This record gives sequence, C-alpha cells and structure tokens, in this order.
Amino acid sequence: APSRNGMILKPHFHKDWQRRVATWFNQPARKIRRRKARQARARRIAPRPAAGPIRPIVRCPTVRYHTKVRAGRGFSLEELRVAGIHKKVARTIGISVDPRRRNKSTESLQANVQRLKEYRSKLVLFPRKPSAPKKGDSSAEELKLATQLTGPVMPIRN
Amino acid sequence: MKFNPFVTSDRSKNRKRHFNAPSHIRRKIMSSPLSKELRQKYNVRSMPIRKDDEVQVVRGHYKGQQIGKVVQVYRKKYVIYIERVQREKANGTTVHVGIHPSKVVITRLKLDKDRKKILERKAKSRQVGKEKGK
Amino acid sequence: AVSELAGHQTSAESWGTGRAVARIPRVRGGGTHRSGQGAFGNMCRGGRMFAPTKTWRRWHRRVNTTQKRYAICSALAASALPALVMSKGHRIEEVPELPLVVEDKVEGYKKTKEAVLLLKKLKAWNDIKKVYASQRMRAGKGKMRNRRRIQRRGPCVIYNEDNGIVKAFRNIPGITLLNVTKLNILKLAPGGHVGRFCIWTESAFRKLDDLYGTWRKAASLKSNYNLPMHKMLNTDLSRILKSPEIQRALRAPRKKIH
RNA sequence: CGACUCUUAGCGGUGGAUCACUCGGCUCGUGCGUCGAUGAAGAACGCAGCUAGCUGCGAGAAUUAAUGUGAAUUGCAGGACACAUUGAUCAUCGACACUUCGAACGCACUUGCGGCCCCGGGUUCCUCCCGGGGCUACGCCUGUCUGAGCGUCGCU
RNA sequence: CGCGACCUCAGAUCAGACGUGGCGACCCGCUGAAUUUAAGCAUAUUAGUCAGCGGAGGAAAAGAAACUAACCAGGAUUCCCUCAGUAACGGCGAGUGAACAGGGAAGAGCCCAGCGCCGAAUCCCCGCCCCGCGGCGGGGCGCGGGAAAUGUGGCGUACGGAAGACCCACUCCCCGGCGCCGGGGGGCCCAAGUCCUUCUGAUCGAGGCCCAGCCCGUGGACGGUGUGAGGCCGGUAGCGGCCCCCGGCGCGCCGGGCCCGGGUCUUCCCGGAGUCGGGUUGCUUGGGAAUGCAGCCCAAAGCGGGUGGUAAACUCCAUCUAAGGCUAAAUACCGGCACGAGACCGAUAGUCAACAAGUACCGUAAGGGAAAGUUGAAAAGAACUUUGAAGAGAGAGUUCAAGAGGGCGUGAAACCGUUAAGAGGUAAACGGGUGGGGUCCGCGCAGUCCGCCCGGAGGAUUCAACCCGGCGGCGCGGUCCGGCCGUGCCGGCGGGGCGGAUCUCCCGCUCCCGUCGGCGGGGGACCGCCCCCCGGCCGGCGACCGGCCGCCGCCGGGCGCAUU
RNA sequence: ACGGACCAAGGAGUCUAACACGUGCGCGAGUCGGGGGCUACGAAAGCCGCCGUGGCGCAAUGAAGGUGAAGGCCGGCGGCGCGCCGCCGGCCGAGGUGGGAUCCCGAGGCCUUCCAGUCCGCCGAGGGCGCACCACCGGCCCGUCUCGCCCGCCGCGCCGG
RNA sequence: UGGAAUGCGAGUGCCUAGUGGGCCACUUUUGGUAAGCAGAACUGGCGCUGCGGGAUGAACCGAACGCCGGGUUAAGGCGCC
RNA sequence: GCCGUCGCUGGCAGUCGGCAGAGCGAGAAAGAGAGUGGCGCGGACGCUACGCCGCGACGAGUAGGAGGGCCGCUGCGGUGAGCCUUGAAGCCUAGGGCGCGGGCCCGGGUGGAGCCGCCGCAGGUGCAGAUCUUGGUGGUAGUAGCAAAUAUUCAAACGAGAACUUUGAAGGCCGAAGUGGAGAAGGGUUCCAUGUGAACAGCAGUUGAACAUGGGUCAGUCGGUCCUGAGAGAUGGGCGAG
Ligand SMILES: [Mg+2]
Ligand SMILES: [Mg+2]
Ligand SMILES: [Mg+2]
Ligand SMILES: [Mg+2]
Ligand SMILES: [Mg+2]
Ligand SMILES: [Mg+2]
Ligand SMILES: [Mg+2]
Ligand SMILES: [Mg+2]
Ligand SMILES: [Mg+2]
Ligand SMILES: [Mg+2]
Ligand SMILES: [Mg+2]
Ligand SMILES: [Mg+2]
Ligand SMILES: [Mg+2]
Ligand SMILES: [Mg+2]
Ligand SMILES: [Mg+2]
Ligand SMILES: [Mg+2]
Ligand SMILES: [Mg+2]
Ligand SMILES: [Mg+2]
Ligand SMILES: [Mg+2]
Ligand SMILES: [Mg+2]
Ligand SMILES: [Mg+2]
Ligand SMILES: [Mg+2]
Ligand SMILES: [Mg+2]
Ligand SMILES: [Mg+2]
Ligand SMILES: [Mg+2]
Ligand SMILES: [Mg+2]
Ligand SMILES: [Mg+2]
Ligand SMILES: [Mg+2]
Ligand SMILES: [Mg+2]
Ligand SMILES: [Mg+2]
Ligand SMILES: [Mg+2]
Ligand SMILES: [Mg+2]
Ligand SMILES: [Mg+2]
Ligand SMILES: [Mg+2]
Ligand SMILES: [Mg+2]
Ligand SMILES: [Mg+2]
Ligand SMILES: [Mg+2]
Ligand SMILES: [Mg+2]
Ligand SMILES: [Mg+2]
Ligand SMILES: [Mg+2]
Ligand SMILES: [Mg+2]
Ligand SMILES: [Mg+2]
Ligand SMILES: [Mg+2]
Ligand SMILES: [Mg+2]
Ligand SMILES: [Mg+2]
Ligand SMILES: [Mg+2]
Ligand SMILES: [Mg+2]
Ligand SMILES: [Mg+2]
Ligand SMILES: [Mg+2]
Ligand SMILES: [Mg+2]
Ligand SMILES: [Mg+2]
Ligand SMILES: [Mg+2]
Ligand SMILES: [Mg+2]
Ligand SMILES: [Mg+2]
Ligand SMILES: [Mg+2]
Ligand SMILES: [Mg+2]
Ligand SMILES: [Mg+2]
Ligand SMILES: [Mg+2]
Ligand SMILES: [Mg+2]
Ligand SMILES: [Mg+2]
Ligand SMILES: [Mg+2]
Ligand SMILES: [Mg+2]
Ligand SMILES: [Mg+2]
Ligand SMILES: [Mg+2]
Ligand SMILES: [Mg+2]
Ligand SMILES: [Mg+2]
Ligand SMILES: [Mg+2]
Ligand SMILES: [Mg+2]
Ligand SMILES: [Mg+2]
Ligand SMILES: [Mg+2]
Ligand SMILES: [Mg+2]
Ligand SMILES: [Mg+2]
Repeated sequence: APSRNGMILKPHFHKDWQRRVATWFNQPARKIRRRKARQARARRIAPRPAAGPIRPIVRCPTVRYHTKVRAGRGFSLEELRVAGIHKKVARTIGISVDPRRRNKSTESLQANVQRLKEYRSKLVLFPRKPSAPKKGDSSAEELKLATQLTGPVMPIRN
Repeated sequence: MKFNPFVTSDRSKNRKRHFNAPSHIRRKIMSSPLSKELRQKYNVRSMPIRKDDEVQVVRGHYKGQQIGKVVQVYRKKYVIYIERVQREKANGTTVHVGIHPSKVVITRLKLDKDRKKILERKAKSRQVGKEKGK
Repeated sequence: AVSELAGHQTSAESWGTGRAVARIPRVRGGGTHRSGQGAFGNMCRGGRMFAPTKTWRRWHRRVNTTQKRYAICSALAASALPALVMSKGHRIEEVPELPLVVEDKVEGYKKTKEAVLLLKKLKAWNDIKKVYASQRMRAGKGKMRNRRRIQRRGPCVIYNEDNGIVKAFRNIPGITLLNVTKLNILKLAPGGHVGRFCIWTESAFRKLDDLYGTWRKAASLKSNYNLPMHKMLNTDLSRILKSPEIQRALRAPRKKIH
C-alpha cells in the first residue's frame, strides 16, 4: 500500500534473484592476478613496450564525442602503404594493423602517417642474428641503451 | 610473527596435525634437550629421543638428580617409560609412569651409525648459521 | 553467513487441524526419533533461523577522500600534545620532546638490539614494558577463533625509506611501523581515539609539508589539497573571557541566592 | 503432643540446564582443475594371531616391490630387528598385482548352458572325462578376404 | 555358358583403431510449467524459470562484420562501469525492458571451397635396414598393396589475388635428436633460561638476575608440554644451508628440411541456393504493419544481395559481401584435489551428521532418516578385610579431590525422600499495616573525633633574622641584550620552483620555387602564487624563548642555644 | 469465550535494492573514483587528474519539429499625424509595496558642595537602511490563443525574426 | 485616549504511527405493542480510567490518580455487621 | 516534606586577593566613570559548564509516538602497568546492602581456568503464553488393570531360594476337519548341547524362541537346472528433440 506522498517506484525483484546474485568479494583477489600476469607479460616481452603495439590516432563518431580523439585498433593498410611498411611485416615491429578502417579525410591520414614516422624513428630494432648485425637494425650502441617503455607508447593527448 | 602464506597459524589445525601425526613425525615431535655437558661438545640443543638413552627428569613429581635408562618410547601416547620412574598399583605390582620428552634432559646418547649422522647434520647447519650471522 | 540449505534439507508438511498438535510442519513418517517432530521455523529444534544471514550484507564502507585526509590531519595534530598522548595511556613522562625526531642513520639498523638500545636511550622503554605488563589472554569465544592473545598498542614509528628498520623493529611487541606516503588512520588512531605516541625520523618529518603543506602552500605530493581551515583561531576562551575588551561590556554578576 | 498437609532451610536422590572446553561445521579467498572397454563410479563378497564396526586392502587381500626415514607396533600375546653382507616403524609411491556384478562384453541371469584354440593328467591323436590358460557382446572407421545382382558394360 | 572390369550391396572371432557409462558447481543444444502478482481472472507476470532430455571442457560458448553509424566517422569476440530503470513492450494495468556511443581488463589473427596453374607434383597400409625407443616417430629400401582424376598436394580467399616483363633487395626460417650452460615438487637441518628464591598436586605462576639494564630476536605466529612458556619441544624469520627429481629458458654439433622477397607497369580471374527473399502459421523478443527462430507453400538475382528501428512506390546516397571452417587472453565455477583465513556457530547451535552418520531405524519400493562430545595430569580404574547367593553394602587404599568411581567436569529448575523450625475447619496464594519467633549481621555493649587557645608536667640539636649555592614565578627591565615566528605589512642593480585558454629564436614535417608560407617542439618574455636571501617597520613568543638586571617564593648548606 | 499440568533451553519487524523526509559530517556551483590503474594484520591503507569517462547539480518548456529565462532615460535620422514607430551613437543601471529579527543615527538624560567644561561608556523620544521569510502587484522563458503592424537578406519565400 | 468586557504568547512548516466493528446516559427524536430492539441529533461518559458512595455493578452521584504527614470536604451516611 | 517533567528560551567563567578591597533584590530608561576651571603576609565550598545553582506550575492512560537508561546479552578496535590456582566462569545461599525500576554490589559455600570496568563498533541480543519446538518431571496412582477358549492335586529331586523348573503318581483337556504327525510361502540359526541369571519373557522362574560359549543342513535317482503356458523381451524395421 502506498503511503501519503512518494514515488511510484518499480522494483525489478519479481524473479528468483537470490539464486543469481554476483558478489565482488574476489575483486581484490583478481586485481592481484591481473597485475601478476601483467608483470609476467612485461617480463616475457623483455624490451618490447609493456602496453603493446602502437595504436593510431582516431576521431570518434556521434557528435557527442566527435571533437575528442582516441586510440583506434590499427593503422589502415592505406596509411601503411603511404608510410611504406608492408602489411605483413608491420605486425612484427609492434605496429597495429586492422584492414577494416577506411580513410575518407586527409587531415587524419597524414596525422597517422606522421605517427608512423614518429614510431619508426623511435624504434630500436635488435638484429635477427645476435652474433651478426644486419642492414636495417639499430647498432649495438643503441641496443645497450634500449629499455622497456612503460605505459602506452606515444600516448595520445587532446 | 610468521609470514609464510602456506603455514597454518590456526589453532585447531595444529591441534589436529599434532594428534593425527604419523609415527615418523611423532619421532621428531618427541624430541628432548641435550644436557649442557653434551651441548658444549656437539653444538646441538635437542635430539629426537631414542630408546637406550640415559635421561634425567626435571619437571613433575619425579623430578630430581636420579638418572635412568629410557625403557621404552610409547610414541602412540606421546610419552616414554624410564627405568625407575614407576608406581605401585593397589595390589602391589609396579607400572612405569610416563614422562613427556619435553620435561626430561638427556645425559648420555646411544650413538648409532645414524645418530652420528643426525648430530653432524645439526652441527653442520649450525656452523652454517653462525657464518650466516657473523 | 550460515548455509542457504540449512534447516530446509528435510521434507515436512503440516498435519493440519485435528490431532491436537500445534500445526507446525512435521517430519514425514519414519521409525526414528526425528519422526513427526517439527521441521522448519525458528521455534523448532533443528530448523532454520529467523532471517538467515546472507553474504550480500553491506560489509564495506566508503569515505570521502577529503574526509579521510581531514581525519589524518586531525590524528596528526593530536599527536603533538602531551595531554592527548598521556591520556591515551602512553608512558611519556620522560620523553625530551613530543614530536620525537631522530637522525636518518636509524634506518640503517638491522639488529633488534640497536632498536632496544635506542628505545631505552629515548626513555621510550616504559611503553614496551607496559605492553609486556598488558599482555594477557583474551576473554570469550575469541580465544578459539585465532584471537587468543591480546595486548596494548605501543608507540608508532614513522619512516621514509625501508633500509631494514621494519626488519629491525618488527620483533618488539607493540611497535608498529608506518611509511609517510601511506599513513594509515587505523594505525595512527587505534581504537578510534586520537592521541597515539609517534616517533618520527627527520627525513619523514621533512616530507609532511610536501604531503599536506601549510595553508598558503598547497600539497605538492597530492593533486589538490590544502590543510582544513580553522573554525576558531584563539581557542583559549579563558584568555578571551577575562579580557578587558569583553570584560568591560558586561553587567555586574547577580551572584546572590534568593 | 501423634498422623497428614503447607512453607523456609539443611543434606540426599531423578534430571542434566548453565559455564568452561572443541581433531566439527559455515562462509570467503587462492592454486590446480585429472574418470572409463589398458574395464570408471557404485554394489556384492572376502582378508587381522586374538576382529564385530569403522578403515585399509583383494586369494600377493589391515597390504607386495622400490625409495626416504632410522628403531619400533602395542590392548595382550607372539614375531622380527649386528641398525653395516644390512634396516623395525611410518611416509612417499614411479614397479607388480588388483575376487564377482557393474558402460560390463559368448547366451541368460538361476549361478544355468555353450562353441573354438592351446597345455597338463586321461589317453598314449581315442575320441572320451577332469583340471589350467587364451578367445567368442553391439555399433562404427581404414584396408584385407569371400561373395550377390534379367545394375552398367567389354571380350569370348 | 564362361571370363574381366566398374557400380551398388552383404558376410567375417578378418589386421589395426574408435564410441558406450559416471560426475555435473560452472558451460552448450532442445523441452518446458504451475504455485505467486494483477487485491477476482482469462492476455501479461512468475518465466524461457523449476522439473525433464542430450553434449563437453578446465573453462565452455562466441569470435575477425551480409556490423555500428549518419560523425571531422568507428572496425573480431568476451567482460566491468556508464548509457538505464532509458528507448520500447504492456487488460499501455500489474508490471516488464534492451542497444549505440564513451571510459576501462585483455588484445592476434586467420583458413578453405570456388576461379587458374602446375606430367597426382598428394595421402594411407604392409614387408625388410638402422636408430629413437614409458605422448609410436626420423631416415632408407620394396616392377609391395591400396585411396584418389566423381579431384589429392603447393600458390592462393575478398585486406584483392594470379601470370609475363622492368627494377631493386637479399641466407635465416622450421623440426628431430646428441651434448653441455644457471622456475616447481620432495627429504633433511640451522638463536636464546628449564638461570636463582618462592607459590602448586604439577608449573608455563610471583619476585630477582649491576654498569653487556638475565640471554636470543631478520625468530615475541601458533601448537604441544601436569594451570598461564620468545628462551622445554616442535616450529616461526631468513635473496638461510645441504641433498634428490621434474621443467623451462641457453649454447655448440649432426642428419634433415626450405630454395623463397618486395616496387613499378602489362595481361588476366574473382566466390558458398530449396539458400536469401515473400506469403502464412506457432513460439520468443523492448523490437512496436512481424527482433529472432521454426513448420508449410512460392522461389530468385549478380553494376547483384542484405542492412540504414513505420507498411508501400520512385529516386538518390551510406554501409558491409550472408547462405563454408578454425582461433589463445581478458570471463564463469555452492562438484573434485590441495591450501589459507574469519568482528561467523560453539554440541537443542554449527552440515542431517564434532561420535562405528547418510549409520541405527521405518517403508514392498521411490524415499524418509535420527539420538549420541567431556573420569583424571597420569588409570594411578578401589589390592586387601568383611556381610550377603548375587546385585549390593561396611571398612581400607589411589588422587589435590571419588564432595571425579568406567554415560564418571561443573551438576541449576521442576519432582521426590529425610532432618530442623513453625503453622493448620471457610482451597491455596496475594497487597497495606503491624506484632511474635527465628536466622545470621553489627565482630555492638560504656561509646564520636577534629582545629584553636589556656594551663599542667617532659623531649629536641629547633624558630625569627642574616650568609652562601641551586631552582622556579613575574617583569609596562616605561622602551635591557640577542634570538625565533607571524593564515603580517612595503621595499630589491636578488635567486629558484609550480601554474597560465597572456604573448613571441631554433627544430620535426607540409604545399608551392635553397629561397618562400601554414603547423607538430623547447626556449624566451610576461602574470599569479609559493619558497629562499636582502633592509624597513609592525606585532607575538599565553599552542612558539635564551642571557644579565630587579622583586618575590622554595629547598639545601651554614649562623642562631632557645622566654623561640 | 479460547490457549495454559509443571520446569529447563531454543523462539518471532531481519538483510539487500529503491524512494521520501529528518538529522551529523566533508567539500560546496560544484561534487564523487564506487570501475580501472600505480605502489602477518593487509582482501587493509595510500596514491592517480591528460583516469571525472559517467552520475547527480548547474534550465526549463513543447507530443514534436524546436525555441530557451529585467530594462530605462538621452540625443540625432526616417515614417505616421504632439506623441509613437523603427535606426544608429550616449549614460544609468537587475523590480516595487506591506510586515520584518538585526543594525545604524540620537532630542534629552544617567548626582554627590557649585558652574562651565572634553573624552569614555550606557539609556532613550523620534528617524533610517532593512536578513530570512510571508502576502500582493509587476517583469522574464517555453507551449497555446486573439488582434495587428514592421524588419532581415547568398538563395525574396508556403522564408526568417 | 490602540476606540466593548474577561482571559490567554502566538504564527508557521515538514515527517508521521495507530484508527476507520463502538456502546451507554440527560434532552429531542424515526420504525416497532414493546424490548438489555433497530436508527438519528446535542452534550457528557465507558472504551483508554483508578478512587469514595449506590450491598453488589463498564456507563449512575461525587470526583479524576507521582510517593507521604496533618486538617477539611463532596456524593453518601451515623441501632450492629 | 520528598521524586520527577515542564516553564523561567532563568542565574554562575567574578575563585576579578598586599599588582587585594570582596557589592549588584532593588519600585521608577541609563556610570559605586575619568580627567578640566571656580604590626601581624591571612580569607570555607564551587566549575565532570554535556557542570552546578534558584524559582514557580504541573504528574492518569489502551492503540500509537518520542526520549533517557552508570538496565542486561554476545563478539570487535582501543584503554584499565585491569582481576585470577593465596581460586576465574558457573551455580546455591534464613548473610550485609544499593537503586522507583530494569538491575547491581559485597559475605559464605560449591567449583576448578579463565574473566571483567570504561570509551567507541557490531548484532541471529532480553520471553509466560503461540492446541509453540526439544528434553526432563509431577497429581491422577500403588489406581485402572494383569478375567475369551472347563483344572488342577500330592510326594521327591536340583537349588540360598519353588504355586510356575524336572521326575513319578492322580485327576483332566485336545478327541483324528486335533492342542497330533509332516511340507509350500515367509522367517534365517529361531535348530542341537553346555553354562549364566544383568536386561527381557506385562507375577515368579532353578526355565525360555533371552544371554554367553561351541556344534550342526552331505544326493547321477529329492527339487532347481531343461521345455513351453498366459505373458515379458532384443535384433531387422518404424517412430522419436532426446
Ligand atoms: Mg497505511
Ligand atoms: Mg539449524
Ligand atoms: Mg554432563
Ligand atoms: Mg559464557
Ligand atoms: Mg574378521
Ligand atoms: Mg614391505
Ligand atoms: Mg620407504
Ligand atoms: Mg531361470
Ligand atoms: Mg490474483
Ligand atoms: Mg490476494
Ligand atoms: Mg484465485
Ligand atoms: Mg499470462
Ligand atoms: Mg520475459
Ligand atoms: Mg523454447
Ligand atoms: Mg533443471
Ligand atoms: Mg539424463
Ligand atoms: Mg557423456
Ligand atoms: Mg576432463
Ligand atoms: Mg571454443
Ligand atoms: Mg570478412
Ligand atoms: Mg560494439
Ligand atoms: Mg560502444
Ligand atoms: Mg588496458
Ligand atoms: Mg591451402
Ligand atoms: Mg584446389
Ligand atoms: Mg619468572
Ligand atoms: Mg600450552
Ligand atoms: Mg608458548
Ligand atoms: Mg622469558
Ligand atoms: Mg627452532
Ligand atoms: Mg626451538
Ligand atoms: Mg623460513
Ligand atoms: Mg513454450
Ligand atoms: Mg513472453
Ligand atoms: Mg588475512
Ligand atoms: Mg546437542
Ligand atoms: Mg546437549
Ligand atoms: Mg552443553
Ligand atoms: Mg546437531
Ligand atoms: Mg544437552
Ligand atoms: Mg568435579
Ligand atoms: Mg581441565
Ligand atoms: Mg558430576
Ligand atoms: Mg528437603
Ligand atoms: Mg515439624
Ligand atoms: Mg479461538
Ligand atoms: Mg487445555
Ligand atoms: Mg531462552
Ligand atoms: Mg513518507
Ligand atoms: Mg539529508
Ligand atoms: Mg541517471
Ligand atoms: Mg475492522
Ligand atoms: Mg445491535
Ligand atoms: Mg442502540
Ligand atoms: Mg478497556
Ligand atoms: Mg476496544
Ligand atoms: Mg480520554
Ligand atoms: Mg470515569
Ligand atoms: Mg442497590
Ligand atoms: Mg502519567
Ligand atoms: Mg533458596
Ligand atoms: Mg572439586
Ligand atoms: Mg552471532
Ligand atoms: Mg518459557
Ligand atoms: Mg487393581
Ligand atoms: Mg486374555
Ligand atoms: Mg470338547
Ligand atoms: Mg502339527
Ligand atoms: Mg513335529
Ligand atoms: Mg516379569
Ligand atoms: Mg531351543
Ligand atoms: Mg550311494
């Protein structure tokens, strides 16, 4: 029975909700599992960036958000062809590649090209054969001063 | 405090791992201190009590300076029976009164080919801990 | 919480009216004691408790960050008053000065004999002696739930870099350690009362301003924090009340009893 | 005064509350996350010197081998054990073994009837009879083997 | 008639494999209610839920768009916050109820058929050789047998790809050992009081242990030990030790593989049908002129097809490319093994079950299903004497205690027996008021002390006042010296750090010819705050003082010889 | 009228979500890390701001397309016929009335032998600014109706204001 | 001269349990022969409320309650109980 | 007179002391105000201001509401240099008391190991009932009853013990559709022997189908085994999400 004055509130408790109750008592016991496997991963990939492959710069749809910029999924094969990186060798130097992306504009295509240049210039490559350097490979003076970068690589700032 | 996350600080779990301990573990549980005459010789503080050792009681009704031979180690009761620690039943026959190994000090070990290995083991890990400290 | 199946693992239906029995459900048939004996309901033996405790009770509380910081600054401003420390019980009748700061070499300590010698040289040893004189067995069912022994809380020791000082002190009863960058109120104010006895180290006594900072210089280590303001400055209402400013503006006291 | 009855106190009985203990539960969290025709889970029946139940095990039957340990097990007997030409007791457990029913598998489920092959007694290959061992369930895949068709043909 | 193929189909205890059943907390596919709500009830709700059936794994399922969108666009799946109690559904009542975007955890892609190209360039099986041999493989032989042209392998898949030519670039990539190079499990061990007195039945209790403040402490968690133990024992701490096994990550060597790429032109080729789709029927969905699924009928196309949340026609655009397949991580887990913990319960509670419990017991069965912990430190578990047939007693003894005596800790209440005291014909009991008697208490029974003063008899190493030393209070010491601070105030040929939606030499890269303009980056200038040195005052030191000076008080040491 | 022979132990407004009001606390036109991340008791505590996404608050109104919260005086110009209308350049500026805690001014006065005579206070006739709040009247925004006359220009219009 | 008397500090805002079977009496009063009946109006009670009286008593007369000492009353009483 | 509530939105920081001067109860808005000229070193209590003090009026109460509990239960963080084998919890008590009460504190006893005061925190926190639940115990009550089927008696034995056991002698019943002698189903050791007298055999037992010790069921021909009956039930096939 309703009281004098109040809300008409509909509680969604007409199903057997006590059976399907989800308690978060393992949230602190899984934050440590994620952090542990994140440092087992940051130890498995020794000098490679800890965050993973570099992501492109990407506007958002939906006029609510179409003025912020974000980090997409990968660099479109158009931007890889402009930057001169084979689409099957990009994934082996930590460049993200998704083919689904189009490029209608240019102000973003050139921004992601400049981004690939800014990454393929900061990239310290180790020689495939350790005991023998190669042609396209950073010299041992770099390789000895090559560290593992934490956090996202080339972070995106509005 | 204890920081090993795999050891049980619980009460009833140690009071259960105690009473339901296998015999070979109850042998270590029934250890006993060495007398200060064998301590400055061997560098060993306690030893799992064996059968034929000479011992002397220090706590209880039968505590004194009389030394006796350990007559038997009744490891199921967590007790031992010594030569002349006993009692008279009503009719007159005598029974051995059980003493806990922790209330009794050993004055002459029965050196086997194995109690020598255990002694030299303890001595080894003790000089290793002294070099670990100094 | 109790089990969710407890008290309900039986099958029992009421006998109904007639039978001159109290109409509670009863266990079915059987040639045993527990046969037609009353099954559910809090009143019956066996049976289910009233409103069985559940595991989605609200156990954890959340507090505003600025209010946890207000409480930390209020639990630190109260540790520099000889009355609010001698009233929590600490034996500091011979401490040379309350904000007890010590040189940085203390962090280089690795033996507990060094910490004992220090706590004696600073005349802080009567508090660990008080913890000793206060160590006794608990009272109640807490003894059989891994809370068998209890004692008193001793001085706290604030540090900045762990060069082995937790290893050095963690074997003295009552001594608890606390990093500056992670001050815990559940440790600075044990039991909920203010006025615990703390022992700082100069390298930690010189980060308190970079952590909270005076009312004109903000906190440097926090994002945006300034010490809480004061609702009254001259808290000495004795000096306020017997002051000619106010003393002159009063009517004569009517201290005659009629 | 006496009996009986009532009340209070003393002690004594019936009963086992209260308190004090706790090798038990409940809940939370963590790691792994593995059964079976090479016979699972379950059931049945057996095995101890003295043994009913529990527990352990399977005719090698309260356990075998191996390794670690290093002198007991114990309720009483008895029995091992230079403690080193050699190892009591426990724990571990990778070798071996593991009765009948059970997906349960020769046919049935009484414990009844078989068929085939190879051994031992019987015989002296004379099949008989007895004992021992191995086979003989249903679907299904790859290939092998033998076949069916006035199915489609070719040659005789 | 016979012979030999091929197709279709049987028979084997044929050679070699595979499945079956159990568990089921979580997961996948179907089947599927009614209690209840609506104050009735019938649609709805409960609910795609309970029950039922099938199938798995340590996760499963999903998964690299026939997608979201309408932007300046996003780009596999799964998960959390939020969207959101929203859009929507609904006797538009009860009630029900998503998605997009955004922030996060994780992050990974791929593969066929087809279309073509290649001498089927491919695969399985048996026999023999050598090795490897406890996850059945590697290499060699076999005019050895099959599968397969009704299509095996390599390239290749929508992100385009293939082929010829021009160019440049170019030798590790993989598996198998042989052999050596420094995480997990298991076994063993590593500090210090039984130190002196004293309680007890027994100490782990109480006091002490100088000036090494009894000893150790990276070990003062816990358990046991005749209450209560850092130091008696096991343990705990420790990038402590020793010894076994497993594995990974490593480096050489052998025998194998694999004979390889990109860029510009040129010629070519490019896709999944009783499927989509439409009608209609039933269920389901928030999906409303049908969200999804399924049955029946019709039944396609290829600049085609689907989607663009209102049915239809026309015309534009956006968006993917269905009808074939695989794919870890983030995610779930009241079952299993092994663990740790708790502001939980503490034997009528907590599991039904602390115990020979899914046992005893009931039911013909499906099923139902308990009650039941505690002698004592140790059995030291009462020898022996004695009456009685025995149970039972009376002595005696064990124990600190039998006032703990084998269902024995403590041993309440109801109920009963006996002893003591009182009482009694309106059932008993009760409240108010007294009296009588009892029981103990007051440790009652000669009754309070305290201050001053007066006198009366005695005893001090004693009062005042001075001197020395120390200490403390106060000081408008009008305004003494020197400090320190100010959620004070101004100045400065001052240094510095934070911030700024206040402005402006080199550099990345960009369009136009090293000239020339836009912008990605640190200076620099500037503004505010803060900090630190500089001078000025101001004012505090009562949340924050030091020395000399003054006054006062106190203590101690003198001096006082006693009408104090 | 119904339950009750006696005694022991057990025994009944609990927890979660939502909402409303009241209350304490912190910050305050802001507020909050709850999700995520970084650093024995501790599964705690601390931290993140280029993690404040997002929630709630800061704007309402309409079914919607949508729109979205004082004005006045002054000259100068055009128009109507002294006012108004539009149009440029000035200054003034966020209503008013009534009640209204509080505060402010203050005629006069608060004694000591007698008058003048200043400072400090306090009382006080009367007069004021008026907190919060209440009543009333105006004003402003959106929807809607009625009557009207004008201004705008890349698209002069079934246009916009 | 705050425009009759007497008395008394008022005004306002949220949140809110229980209740929603009533009954009796004086007076008026409808149906009914009437009823300790059914049904209304005004006020007071019982319910929710003891105490003295009416021998007894939900409702009648007096009178409303913290625990006590003295005094005096109400309504009723004063042969004995 | 005492207790309490309400109101006075009452009074008290003035304990202002040899740096002193001890007042604001009195009918009448406001200063025991400033300046400007004519010896003996002394003085109770108070004030946890959430405290203390003074005045009046008041004091019912179901349903209901609110407050205050130094009322009580169990655990948690602190704190009592807390209590305790020279005796904790618990329980009993014609002992002494406190508080209006919830309740509490002492003394004596029993008992044998843990327990409490305060400030906060938390809750499965207070019982007279619910034909409440479980367990224990009463009056009824030494009462109802131990009454279906005719019947017992004498002597002896064993034995502590005899209406009931055993023997013998009498008298009786069942009266071959039996109270006889054997089997099927079912039971499962009840069979047989010795001993025991705790429990049971609704009195007693020297006895038992009780208890404790040990024994015992022998097949070519007796049955099962085999065959079919009513019927049950695979494969083939069909149906079926399964
Ligand atoms: Mg209501
Ligand atoms: Mg229960
Ligand atoms: Mg008991
Ligand atoms: Mg208790
Ligand atoms: Mg047996
Ligand atoms: Mg063996
Ligand atoms: Mg072994
Ligand atoms: Mg048969
Ligand atoms: Mg209904
Ligand atoms: Mg209803
Ligand atoms: Mg109904
Ligand atoms: Mg429905
Ligand atoms: Mg639904
Ligand atoms: Mg369905
Ligand atoms: Mg189900
Ligand atoms: Mg099934
Ligand atoms: Mg299966
Ligand atoms: Mg598996
Ligand atoms: Mg999968
Ligand atoms: Mg695709
Ligand atoms: Mg998406
Ligand atoms: Mg999204
Ligand atoms: Mg991430
Ligand atoms: Mg391929
Ligand atoms: Mg092909
Ligand atoms: Mg001591
Ligand atoms: Mg102990
Ligand atoms: Mg200890
Ligand atoms: Mg010690
Ligand atoms: Mg040790
Ligand atoms: Mg030790
Ligand atoms: Mg360790
Ligand atoms: Mg359905
Ligand atoms: Mg539905
Ligand atoms: Mg923990
Ligand atoms: Mg129980
Ligand atoms: Mg019990
Ligand atoms: Mg109990
Ligand atoms: Mg139970
Ligand atoms: Mg009980
Ligand atoms: Mg006892
Ligand atoms: Mg005990
Ligand atoms: Mg007892
Ligand atoms: Mg009695
Ligand atoms: Mg008498
Ligand atoms: Mg009734
Ligand atoms: Mg009754
Ligand atoms: Mg109770
Ligand atoms: Mg409300
Ligand atoms: Mg509020
Ligand atoms: Mg919202
Ligand atoms: Mg009603
Ligand atoms: Mg009526
Ligand atoms: Mg009436
Ligand atoms: Mg009533
Ligand atoms: Mg009533
Ligand atoms: Mg009333
Ligand atoms: Mg009345
Ligand atoms: Mg009368
Ligand atoms: Mg009252
Ligand atoms: Mg009594
Ligand atoms: Mg006793
Ligand atoms: Mg509880
Ligand atoms: Mg009761
Ligand atoms: Mg009778
Ligand atoms: Mg009869
Ligand atoms: Mg006859
Ligand atoms: Mg017969
Ligand atoms: Mg017979
Ligand atoms: Mg009898
Ligand atoms: Mg017999
Ligand atoms: Mg014969």
